[PDB]
This record gives sequence, structure tokens and C-alpha cells, in this order.
Amino acid sequence: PRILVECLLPNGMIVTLECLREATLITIKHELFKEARKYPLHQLLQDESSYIFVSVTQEAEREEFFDETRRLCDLRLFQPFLKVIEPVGNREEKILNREIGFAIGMPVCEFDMVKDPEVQDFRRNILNVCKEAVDLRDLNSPHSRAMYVYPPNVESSPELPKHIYNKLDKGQIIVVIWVIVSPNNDKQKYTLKINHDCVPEQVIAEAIRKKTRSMLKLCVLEYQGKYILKVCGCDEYFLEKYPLSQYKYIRSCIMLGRMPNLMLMAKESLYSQLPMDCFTMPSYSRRISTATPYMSTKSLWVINSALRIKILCATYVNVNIRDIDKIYVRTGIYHGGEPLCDNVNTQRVPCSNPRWNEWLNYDIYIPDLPRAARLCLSICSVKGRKGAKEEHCPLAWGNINLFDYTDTLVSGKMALNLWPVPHGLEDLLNPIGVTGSNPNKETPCLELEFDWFSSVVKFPDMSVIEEHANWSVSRELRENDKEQLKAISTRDPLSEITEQEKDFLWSHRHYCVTIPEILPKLLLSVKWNSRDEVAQMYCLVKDWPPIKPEQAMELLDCNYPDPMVRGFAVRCLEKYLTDDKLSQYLIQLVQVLKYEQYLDNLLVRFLLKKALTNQRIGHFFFWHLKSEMHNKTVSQRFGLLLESYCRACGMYLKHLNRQVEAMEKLINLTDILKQEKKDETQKVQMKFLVEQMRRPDFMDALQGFLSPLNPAHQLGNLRLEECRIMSSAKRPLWLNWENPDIMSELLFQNNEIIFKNGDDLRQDMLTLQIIRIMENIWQNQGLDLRMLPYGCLSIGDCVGLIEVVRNSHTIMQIQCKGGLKFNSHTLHQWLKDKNKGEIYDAAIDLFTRSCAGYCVATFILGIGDRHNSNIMVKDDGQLFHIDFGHFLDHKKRVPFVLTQDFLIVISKGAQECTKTREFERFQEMCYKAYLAIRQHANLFINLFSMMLGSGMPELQSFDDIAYIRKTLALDKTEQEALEYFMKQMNDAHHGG
Amino acid sequence: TTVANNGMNNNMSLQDAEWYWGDISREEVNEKLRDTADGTFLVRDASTKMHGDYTLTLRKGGNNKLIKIFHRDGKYGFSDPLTFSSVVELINHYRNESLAQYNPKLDVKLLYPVSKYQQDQVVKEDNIEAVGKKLHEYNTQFQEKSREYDRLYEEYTRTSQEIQMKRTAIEAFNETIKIFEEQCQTQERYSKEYIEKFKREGNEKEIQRIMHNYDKLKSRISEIIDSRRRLEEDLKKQAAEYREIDKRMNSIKPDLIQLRKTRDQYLMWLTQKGVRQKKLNEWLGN
Ligand SMILES: Cc1nc(NC(=O)N2CCC[C@H]2C(N)=O)sc1-c1ccnc(C(C)(C)C(F)(F)F)c1
Repeated sequence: PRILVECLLPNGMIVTLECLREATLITIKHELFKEARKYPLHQLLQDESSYIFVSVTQEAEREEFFDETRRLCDLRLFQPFLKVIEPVGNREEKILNREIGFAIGMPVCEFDMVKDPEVQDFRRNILNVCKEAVDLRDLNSPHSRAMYVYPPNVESSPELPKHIYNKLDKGQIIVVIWVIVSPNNDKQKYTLKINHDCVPEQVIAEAIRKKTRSMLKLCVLEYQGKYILKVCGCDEYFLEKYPLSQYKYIRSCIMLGRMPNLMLMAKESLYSQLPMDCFTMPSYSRRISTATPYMSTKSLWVINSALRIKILCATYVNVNIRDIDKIYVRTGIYHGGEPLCDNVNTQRVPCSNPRWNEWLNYDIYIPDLPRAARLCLSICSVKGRKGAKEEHCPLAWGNINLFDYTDTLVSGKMALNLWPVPHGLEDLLNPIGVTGSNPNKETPCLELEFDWFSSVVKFPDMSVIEEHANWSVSRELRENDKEQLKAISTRDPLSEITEQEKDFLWSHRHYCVTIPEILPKLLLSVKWNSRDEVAQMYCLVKDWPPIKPEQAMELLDCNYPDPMVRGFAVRCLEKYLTDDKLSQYLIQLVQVLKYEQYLDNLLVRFLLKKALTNQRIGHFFFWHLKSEMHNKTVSQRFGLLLESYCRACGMYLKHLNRQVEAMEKLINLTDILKQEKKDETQKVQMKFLVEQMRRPDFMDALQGFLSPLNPAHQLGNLRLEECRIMSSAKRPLWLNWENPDIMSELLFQNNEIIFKNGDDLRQDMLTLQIIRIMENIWQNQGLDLRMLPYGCLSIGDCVGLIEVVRNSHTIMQIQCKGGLKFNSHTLHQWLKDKNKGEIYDAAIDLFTRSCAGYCVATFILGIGDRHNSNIMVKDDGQLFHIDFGHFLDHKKRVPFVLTQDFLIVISKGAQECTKTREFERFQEMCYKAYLAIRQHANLFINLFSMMLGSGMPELQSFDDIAYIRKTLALDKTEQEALEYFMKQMNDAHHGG
Repeated sequence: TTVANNGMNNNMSLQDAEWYWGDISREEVNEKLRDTADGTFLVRDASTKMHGDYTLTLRKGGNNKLIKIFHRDGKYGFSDPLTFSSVVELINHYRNESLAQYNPKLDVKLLYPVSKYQQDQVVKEDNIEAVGKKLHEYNTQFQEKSREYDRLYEEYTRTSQEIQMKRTAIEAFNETIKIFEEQCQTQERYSKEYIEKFKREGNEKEIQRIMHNYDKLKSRISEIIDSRRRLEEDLKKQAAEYREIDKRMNSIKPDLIQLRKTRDQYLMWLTQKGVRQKKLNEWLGN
């Protein structure tokens, strides 16, 4: 409020002015210039129109503050200093660029000053995708902009599930239209009648012809183009000519039995609600990359030599000479995780002088390098004194692409920084790490020298590979091999594939065009360290029939780094994958974006194009990559993608920045809640947070911003009375926000959010995602094991958001409620007390089915000890698990032992819970759920294998995924897996 | 190294041999075949757990090449036809002859068994109480040392964040000095033709006042060089702290991983010896 800010006037004379905390630039600049005129040397001073403030932010970059409307606290200045200087630049570009930098947390001029040419070529080529996306965005403006800003929430299924088709009155849905048509905002009910096959045009026609009752051709047509359907209380809009059974609100209402809540909002009101978005070309796009190096050359297929790489020295290995004697730089030519040749090692030099100068030769010849070759430098040292036995341990690792964006072999002496060892890395190298030097300078750096040809050598275009494909072939089945191929196709991605079967696969490739499933196994059956084999496989992939997206995503994790294979997979994705299941699998594609060896390829183009044409997909894309700015291994690439998205996402930027700054400010709260407050029973136990949210500068930053967990949900006025903290896991935040719109009372009058710090909410998101795909499978195969994947979103380093479902209580909650107002019959009695009557047994049925949802789930995913606090039951009889965290093995069995209270509740409170009639029905639907998962377990292996390079401390390589492979029993047959589960569900009660 | 010398009985016992390991999963066989050379092989019970499939994981080219042998009419072999009778004479024949008979691409014949009892040579004290006390003290040392290594990694992450934010603050000070020096050069360019005229008309009070508040600019740059110095000495000693903390985790990591290896091999020894968790789980469950 009294900050003494000094300003650098461009005449030279020095002024210092008091400034308020909430004061903006225009409020302080007027008296700044006034008392500057009062102070001497008022000669070069003139009006404020041609004078612009310049300062350096706390992210260490000077940036002009053209936007005069911004406050002092929004400046984020390391020192209270300003400068007054001529603009010498663009207005809108600089406000846009600062807003982009605030959305990332680091500015665009950091991208400007980095001299890696691949980064700037990426920044040039992303604007092609941006301009195509904004051209298709406004191709049918404002109609197409309506579907962009508020996306349809449709699935890819034109039909409907069979077991919910019988949940309605012969395919008919009773809705209520809450249309107002009133200057005095009077709300009213239109209970109204539709089938499911028709699109919303017949629905709005019926609403027109039924609205016109009690006061009675072209009128229906003109109201059709002026009315639109909106979900009450939440911002979903029914826009596109779709059969209306795919809208997730309607299907969720079918799930829960609640009637849908809709209305007829004016189309022009929605059009005026969404602002017109602007897309301007960047300043760096003025530069054209047309280089003429006055100094086309020969290719790889004319130069015949071996791969020779010379190691010069390390800058400084960060070791201790007292207990460590000798060090070495054992390398490896990798293709993802597969060594293309032997791991050629250096000499065992002492750590005192880390100098090698060793010309390591490799078994691979130069023409036989694959496109995605990855050298893996590793400083690892023998730190064990044993006789004829050396103990090895990694210290530094670093991957290097042998080909760049120019698609040429690396050459010449070059230094490169090395990443520190990951936590608990089993391998001595790092197969899964990304290629690139460490951005930090205080890490060990090492020198390389490739075979300097005194020229450039270029990997050829596909014409040469196409000709070599016809060349190498010159150099009607027995059905047993066909059924063998069918057997190979059904195997999981982690199948024990053999070279008998690999040689069978490679020797019969043109006969594998009949079945498309065999492709990823044929990925593993080829020798990438070959000349003819890679050409043959490229020729096959160029003519290979398209793939279902669920196993077209198989070609995307770390084991498949080939640009052509990943390009074909991305082509199959954009040809087949739909928006709802793209947003379903969006976390996995975000984590696949790490595995790209380059910056600009087809995957990033596809994900950007789908992100810049969809507010939901783009919003979740932005939040997923924003959650990983703390990961410096892919911070540059993901920061470039936040830069591109924030360039071409439109006015959501503002809303985005608001929630971002809200989250950032909220994150700051937890800092004072964690570092300053780490004790108990003080004067400021609860009063401090009440006073802090009573501060206008904090509470005003949490007003009117969209929910980060769902763009359709919007968050409004905060209730400080209904905000508190817990003492359950690590003191998270209970946050209550009233839904701003008037019709909020239909769905929920208040939105509750858990804000969690202290645990990584990234594996929890993955677990809840698994839960949602098992929901999809069980609904598709005809079993309504209704288990809820509550929304969870990580937003950075060990920080997350959880949306709260209400009317829920723990076992501890109901136990202490019963004790105050313990026995093994309290859960069943409480469920009697909540919903008795003719619905009660149905609720019990739900409680059985959701149990059959979770128990099997908690065995397949291997969740930890599910005690009485990390589980909650609803009022309508539905349980769900919350504290997932440690998943798969995570401690190296028997997860989620069926407790007694379950045996009371599923068995209707009978004393003999063992052989009730509903118990074998429970077991039968558990069996059916597991089998339905089991023929779809290939997708689960894919989805967990596309998460290896993420960075959870409990999912790194093929040491953890064997847990779900052994619980799902892909090695065993179906009946062996069945008896496996009769074993575990017989020892669940230790005898029953 | 491998001593071999099983004996004159070539068709010996399947269950106890250098090549045999039984029903083992992919995790520990990947641990066994890691850091090996050409010709390193291992034969286990197959992943299907059927009647005598008995797959092989020969090491060649840095890859655990996963050979499967067949079980046609009670005979064994790499591929059809199965002209060889026993698996022991099969692996001895491939120890004597190359693999070019069935398929051409394989070059290495065989070099090094991974015996089950090579690790059993370094272990002793077969009696239950001695290994029980040894496993208890190994477990408590592993727990204390893993807690120490987790603390070391937390310190490493905290110091990395501290040094990164201090590096950004130092770069911010560098940018501030660049802006101040550019401003100083610019105002010298304007003021080299301004002060002497107002001298020439004969007044110096305005000049001494503007010289006084101009000296405030040099004063401010003087303390912010001081702050950059106190933050750069801070940066240097925090970088030294980061280096020595990395040296401590450098010392703590390798004995941790070999202690984990010995714990895993002791678990394998207890598994093959047949005694499951009876009394060891009682101490850990407290
Ligand atoms: C999905 C969900 N729903 C809730 N709802 C209520 O707690 N309610 C709703 C009714 C009142 C109140 C209660 N009885 O208590 S909490 C929650 C959740 C999910 C995941 N993590 C958490 C943490 C981090 C706070 C926990 F518990 F693990 F530490 C909570």
C-alpha cells in the first residue's frame, strides 16, 4: 500500500513515488508525471501517450507493460522499479505474449533468446497448424465457433447400450424444459416427451409446438434458428446434428435415473455471449527460414563405414574420490529400450581426471542406422571393491538423437550436459529418457566427437526406400500359420515373443496384410539394425490398412520411436479417434509427447489441431502440459506447446489466465499453509484462513473463474463459512463456490473442491481414468457396475484438484456418527436410515454392483490397503475409493480385503452372509466384469505402457506392469484366471 | 566365471543344473541377464507353465533373445524337426556346434551359464536362527539407509529448486544492470549537450540538485551490485552444497542397490529352501 517505487525517466532524472498495492498503472502514472513536472529538469518530459513502462518480471525477463489497466500486484516485480521509454514495437503482440507467458509461467522471449534452431523452426511451423485451425474454426462463423467454444459431448456410438435401453419407457426420455421467455426472469417447468433416435431439431420443434399451448410453419423454422438447448446449471450446449443419445448429460441421467434438466436459451444470446476471437501472426514469423549456406550432398546409402564415436572428457563428474576410485562412460545405441548393438564401454579411468579420448567403435555400420537411433551416454562408475566382480551404479545419463530436424547424421566435436540419475533407476543407462542436454549448467557435461566427414550426410526420402524395397525382394497358406498369427494378435504388448515366432512374423509379412492387429508384434519382430528389413517394413506400413485407435495407440510409447510408425499411428488416430475418447485418453497422449525425439512431428500437429478446435480437449491439453513445467526434461517442448495453444485458443485465454492465477494464488496459500503453518493448537488454527480469504485481493482473485476440472462447470462467489481445512492426509483445502447462474438449484447450489498438496495427484488421475474405461467396457458388454471416477486434475508439482461428490461418508464417518448417536451392523442400518422403502433394495443392488465394480478393480490395479477412511459410501447406496496413490506393486498380493460390513450389506443383513442367494450373483457379475476387462486388457497394457516416462516413483519400466499382467493373467488361460480369482475371493473371507 | 564340470553323466537331473532355474518371472530373469555379454544364457520354466516348454533367454547383441524349445513326442529342440532327445544334450550340442543348422541369422553358439548355485557360494549359515538374525539386521539397516537416501533425495530436490530460483534471480539482476547501464548511456548522450549551456548562463543550484539526485542512480546501482554479490556468493556456496549432497547420494546409492540385490537373493534363497513368511512377518507387523 506504501511501496516506494522508483522510475527511470528517459530525460535522465530520478523520481520515487509511493504506490498502493491495488493501484493500477494509470492511477500512479498521472501523479508520477505530475511530481516529475514539479521536480526540476522538466524539459524532455511530454505526454504519456508516447511513453511506455518497462520492467523486469520475477521470471528474469524485461517486458514492456503496455496494458495500462493492470494493477501493481499483477506486475510481479522483483524490485519496485519502472522505466519510461518509447514503445518501438507492437501493442497487441506484446499484451498477447505477456498473457501467454503468464499462462505458462515463463515468457515468450525466453523462447526468442534460445538459439537451438529446432526450437525456432518448431515455433515457425506451429503457426501453420494454428492458422489452419482458426481457418476451420471460422469456416462457418458463428455456427462453427459455437461448436468450438462450447463443444458437443458426444460419444462415437450411434446406437445405445442394451441394458439401459430397457431403463426407459420403450426408448422414450421424459425431460423438463426450463425455458423462461420472461423479462422478469420467471422460471417454469415444461415436462416433455421425446424418443432417443431423433436429433435435437425434432426436440426443439416439439418444445415450440408445446410451448405455444394455452394461448392459441415458418414460426417453427425461425425459432429453430433462434433457440438452442442448454443443460441447466452447467455449461453444456446441445448444438450439432447428432442423434442426442450420445450427449453425456442424457446418458448420465439414464445411468442415475434422474430426469434431464434442459431449457431453450436464445441462439443469438449465446452468440453474443461468446466474444469474437482474434489471431495475429507473431513477430518472429517475419523471419523466413530460407538459408543459403554458400560454402545438397550425398546420402547414407553411398557412405560405407562403421559408427565411430570418440569421447574426449567430462567437465567435472560429481563424485567423491575417497570411496570411488574409477569411472567410465559405458554407452549404448538404443532404439527406444532396445539396444541396436552391444553396449561399447570406455576405459576405467580414475575419477581424478575424467579424460578419455577413446575412439569407441560400434558393431553397427553407418548405412544400417535406423531413423530413430538414440545414443545413450552414461557416467556410471565401479564403486565396489570385490574380487573379479564389479559393482556398477549410474550417476549421469543423457540421450542424443543421431539425426536432427534436418534429418542428417550428427557430426563434429560437441559438448552436451547430462541429466541426474532418476530415483530408483534399475538400469545402468536410461533407455526411456528423452534426448537433449540438461538446461542447468551446474551438472556434469561431457564431450563427444562423431565421425567428422567434413560434409553433411542426409537420410534419403522415401523414394530410395521404395526402390530398395523392390530391390531386396528380388534378392496360398497352410492354415496352421494363419491361426498362429491370430494367436499372436490376441497377445498383450508385453507378450514373451520368440525368434521362432519373430522369424515367422518377418518371413510372412505380405500375408499379414489380411489381419491388421498383427502390426505392433511385427514392430518387435524386425531388426532395426538392418538395411533391408527397415525398408521392407516401411514399404509395408505405406500400404498397410488402418488400425482401430485403441491399438493404433500401441505404436506410440517408448518402445516404438520410429517417425514413420508413429506417423502412421497418428494418421490412424486422426482418421478414427473421436473427441470424447481423445479427451478420455488425453493424459496418455500428453505423456507420449515426451517420447517424441523431435519437436515438430505428426503427433504434436495432431494434438495441437485437436486442441485448437476443441475447448474441452484444448483446455485439458493445456492443463496436462501445464502440470509438467516442473519437469525440466520436457519443459521446453511443453512450454512451446503452451505458447502455441495460448496463441491460438482465443478469448478462453482470459478465463484460462484467471483460473491459472487463481490456482497460482491458491497454490501460494498452501505455501503459507505448509511452510509457516506446521504445528497444532495455536491462535491461528482456523482464524488465519478466514482472515486471509477475508482479504479482498485474495477473494476477488477467486471470483467468476471457470472450474479447472471442467470448463462446463463455472465457479462464482466463495462461501468463507463453508470453506475449511481437514486433518485427513496432509491438510488439503475444502473450497465452496456458488454456481453463478440462476438455474443452479436444479443440479447443485454449491461446488465443493479439494485442493491437495503433499501428494502427487497424477497416478490418481491415471487410476480414475482406468476406472472410467472399465465403466465404458462394462456398460458396453451389458453390466451396470456403477462405480464413480470422480474428477481429478494435477496442475503442477505435487498439487492437485478433486471435485467433490456430495452426500457421501466414510466408514469412519458413519462409525463415529453411530457411536456418538461400534458394531458391524452400522453400515447396513445407516443405509436403511437414508433410503428405505421400495427403492431400498434397488439401492442395495447398486451397492452390490458398485462393489463388483471396485473389488475386481482394486485387484487388477493393485491399489494399496483400502482401510475404513479411504472409502466412502453415498446416500443412494454407492461406494467409491478415494486415496488411490500407491498402485500396482509399489511395495516390493491381497488388495482390498472384503470386510465384514460388506458381507452384512450385500447379504441384506442376514447373519449367514456366506451362502445368500445374491452372493453368487455378486460373484458371477465379478467374473463377467473380469472377463470383459480381459479381452480388452491389451488396451490396458497399452495405456499403462504409454505412462512409463511420466515420472511417478512407482511406474518406470517393465518391472511394474507385470503386476497387472499377472493379476489379469495373460500368461494363463481364461479358466486358470477364473480359478485364480476363486482362490483370492475364497481367501477374501479366509474360507469364503 | 563358470566352472561347469557337472560330471560324466551327461543326461543328468533336469531339476538341479547350472542351466535350470524353475518357475521364475521376467523381472528376476531380466535382473540376471543384465550386465552380461554374448553367449550368456538361462533356461527357466516357461511363462505358460505347461508341460515342459522350458523357454531360453540367450543374450546376444545386448538383447535377452527369448528362445523357446518344443515338447514334441517327449523330445526337445529349437524348432521342427526335433531330432534331439534331452534338453541337457541339446544345450551341450549347441555348446559344441553353432546355431546355423536351424536358422542362419544367429552367430554366437554359447559361452556362459548362469548357475543357480554360484550365488549360493557366497551364502552360508544354513541354520534358521542365524539367517533370521542376519535378515532382521539387514532389513533394519536397509530401512534406516533407505530413509537416509529418501532424505538425501529430498535435500537434492530442495537445493535444486533453490539454486534454480537463485539462478533466475541472478539473471534478473543481470538484466536490471543491463537496463540501468543502457539508461545511463542514453542519459549521457542527452546530457553531454545540456549541462554546460545552463552553466554558461550562470546558475548552479539546479545543477547541484540534479547532480545530487543523479548520484542517487549510481547509489542505487551500488547497492544492487551489493545484493547481486550477496546472492552470487549465496549461489556459489549453494552450488557447492548441491555438489556435496550429490556426492553423499553418490556414496549412498551403490551400496543401497547391492544391498537390495542381496536382499532379493536372500528372498530367492528362502523361496527355494521352502520356508515362507512365518516369524519374520511378526516383527515387521508391529
Ligand atoms: C470424492 C470426495 N468426496 C468427498 N465428500 C465429502 O467429504 N463430504 C460430502 C458430505 C460431507 C463430506 C463428509 N461427510 O466428509 S471427499 C473426496 C476426496 C477424494 C480424494 N481425496 C480426498 C482427500 C485428499 C481430502 C482425502 F480424503 F483423501 F484426504 C477427498
